[PDB]
Amino acid sequence: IQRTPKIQVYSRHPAENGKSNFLNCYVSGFHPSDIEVDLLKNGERIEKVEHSDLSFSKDWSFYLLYYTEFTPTEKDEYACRVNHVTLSQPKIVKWDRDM
Amino acid sequence: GSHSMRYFYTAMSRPGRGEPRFIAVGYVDDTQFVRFDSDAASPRMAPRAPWIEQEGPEYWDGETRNMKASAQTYRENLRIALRYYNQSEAGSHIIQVMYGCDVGPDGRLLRGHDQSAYDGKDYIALNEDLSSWTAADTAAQITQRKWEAARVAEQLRAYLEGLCVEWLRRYLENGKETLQRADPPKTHVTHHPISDHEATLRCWALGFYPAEITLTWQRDGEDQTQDTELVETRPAGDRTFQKWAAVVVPSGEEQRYTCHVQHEGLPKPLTLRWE
Amino acid sequence: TSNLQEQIGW
Amino acid sequence: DKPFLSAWPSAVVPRGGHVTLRCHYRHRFNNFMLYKERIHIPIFHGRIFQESFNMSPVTTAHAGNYTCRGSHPHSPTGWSAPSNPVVIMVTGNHRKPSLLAHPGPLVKSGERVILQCWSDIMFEHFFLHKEGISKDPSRLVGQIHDGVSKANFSIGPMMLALAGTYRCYGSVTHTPYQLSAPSDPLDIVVTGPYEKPSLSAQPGPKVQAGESVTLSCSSRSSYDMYHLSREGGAHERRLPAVRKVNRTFQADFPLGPATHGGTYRCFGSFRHSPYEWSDPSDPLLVSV
Repeated sequence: IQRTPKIQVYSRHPAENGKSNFLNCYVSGFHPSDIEVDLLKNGERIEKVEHSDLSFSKDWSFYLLYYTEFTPTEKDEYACRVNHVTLSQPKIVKWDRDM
Repeated sequence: GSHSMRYFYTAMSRPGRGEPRFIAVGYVDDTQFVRFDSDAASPRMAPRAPWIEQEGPEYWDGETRNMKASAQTYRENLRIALRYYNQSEAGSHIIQVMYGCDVGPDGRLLRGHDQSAYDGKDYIALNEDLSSWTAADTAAQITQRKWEAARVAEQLRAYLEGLCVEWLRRYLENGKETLQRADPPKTHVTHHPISDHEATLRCWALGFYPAEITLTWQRDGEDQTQDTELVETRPAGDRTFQKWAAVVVPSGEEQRYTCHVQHEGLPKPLTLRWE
Repeated sequence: TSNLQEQIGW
Repeated sequence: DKPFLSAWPSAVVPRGGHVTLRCHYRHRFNNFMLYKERIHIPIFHGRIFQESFNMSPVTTAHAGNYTCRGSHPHSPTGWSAPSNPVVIMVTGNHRKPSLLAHPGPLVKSGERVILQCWSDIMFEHFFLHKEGISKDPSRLVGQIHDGVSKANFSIGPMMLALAGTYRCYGSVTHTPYQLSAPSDPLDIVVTGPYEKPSLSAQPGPKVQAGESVTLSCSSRSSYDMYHLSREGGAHERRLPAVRKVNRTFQADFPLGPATHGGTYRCFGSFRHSPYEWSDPSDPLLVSV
C-alpha cells in the first residue's frame, strides 16, 4: 500500500519580475508520510524553506505545502525536488509562471 | 451556511529512525487552527490561526495535557496492531484518525464523525447513529468487541453532540471575519499557443475562500467536460486557495469559448472570455 | 477542543 | 546535524545477550564513530562503523553511555554534531533484588500502584523496567533502613501503556551501568472499564469430597478468554470463551479432585492483549 505524490509548483501571487512574492510547492495524494521536499534556485537548495503541518484527505492520503519568500527575475529558474519511497529517483518539477 | 470542525491524528512508527511520532492538527472548515507534534523539544498544542491566539492559558494547558495522553495511547496502538497483523517489529507503520462534527445554519448538529485507518486503509469507523461501529477486517473486529464492551460510542456521542458543536460555534464567532465571510476569486483567462492550428485557453481563480469552487469551459453554450483539464485546488499559503481550468481550442475559434465560475463569495456566477 | 482521550485503545 | 542513535532490541541487555547500536544520519544508517561519556575521543582507536555495531555475546565492557557522530564529508570536520545519548545497561552482575506490588498486581483503570524494589545487598540505585522492545527503565536512589536497601516506584494513572511484565535491578556505586540479575517478574494487569462477567457454580457452591464442582464465567460482551482468580492467588487459570445459543460468551472451569475451595472472581480478556482485563465479577465463595 503505497501512493506516489502529485506535485504542483506555483507562486502565491501572479509573478512580476523584481516584485517580492512566495514560491510554493504543494505535494499531495502520497502514502506513507515520509517525504523529502526541496525548493531550488538555479539547481541549488534554498535554505529558509518552511512547510505546513502534516495533514491528510478523505482517502487517507497525505498533503504538505512547502514555501519561501522569493523575487522572480528573467534570469532565475525555480524548481521543486521531491523524493518518496514510490520514487526510484528524485522528481524535479520546474516553476512555470503560466501554471 | 453549514460548517465543520475536524481533528486529524497521524501516529507513525519508524524503528532506528526516531521514537514513534504523533502529529495532531485541528481544522474549522478549510482553515487549520491548532497543532501538536511530539517531535518538538517541549511538545505543546499550539495556535495556527490568529483567531485562536487569545484563548487563555487554561485552554493551552488542557489541550497539551490531552495531546500528551493521545500520543501515549497511539504509541501503544501501533504495538497492538503488530500483534493483530502478525508483523515484524522492524517495519514502519502508520495509524490515522479523523473525527469531528458538521453543523447547519442554525448551529445544530447535522453529522458526527470518528474514522480510523491502519497503513492507509480503513480500519474502524463510527456509524451515523453514533452508537455502532463498522470494522473493515478481522483485526478491527477485535477493536469493535473491546469498544462495544467498554461503551466507547457513548463517550464519543456525548462529545459530538455537546462540546464539539459548542466549541465549533465559539470558533466561528472568534474568526467571524475570515471563517464566515466568503472571499470571492480574482479571475482571468490566459492564452497559450501549442501549434499553428491549436492553442490553450486557461481560466484562473485566485485568492478564494472557502476551497469549494466550480470552473467549467463552454463552447457555444455546451459543457466541455470531456476536453477540460482541471488542476487540483491548491493552497496559496495565505489561507486562500487557487484553481485553473484549461481547454485546447482550434486557432481562430477562441470567441466560441466561455469560462464559468461558481463560488459562494460570488452573488451570481461569472462568465469570462479571452480577448 | 479535542476529544478527551479514552483510557482505552485498540 | 544531529544523528539518531538507537539500541536494538533493547538498551537493557543481559551479559551473553545481544544488542546493536544504529546511527541514523542524513536519510541513512551510514558510517559513524562512537564516543563514551569524551566528545572527541572515538572508541576502538577511531573505528569507523561501516554498518550497525553488533555487540554479541554482550560483556560488562559493553556497558556505558554512548553518543555517535555520523560521517559529514564537506563540513569543516568530516563528522556531524553528537547524537542523543544511549545508555547500555548490562544485567546479570549481582544477586537479584525482590519486587512487590502495593496493594497488589491487579490495578483498576485510572488508579495507582507502588512497585517496591528491595534487597539485603546495599545497592546505590534501583531500576524498574517493563518487558518489551525499546523500553526505557526508571531509576531511583536506594533508601537505607534496618539493613535493607529499597525504592518505591509509583505507576499511574493506570492504562494499557503501563500494563505488562515488570522486572527490577540494582546497581552498585562504582559500576552504574552494571545491573544485578533481574528480580522475579511481576505481571501488572489493568482491570476495566470492560463490563464485569457473571460467575456461577454448577451444580452449586456447596460441595463435599468426591463430588465435582464447575465454575462458569459468563457475559453478553464478546470476551475471547476468561481468567479465574482465587483469593490469595497461587495461580490464575485461563480458558477460551465459547458463544452460546442465547448469545452469551462462557467458559467452564472444572475444579479438580480434593479442591480446598475459597473465594473466587473471574475476568474477561481479548485476543492479543493479556494484561488488559474486565472489571472483576462479583465474588463467589466455594464451600467444602
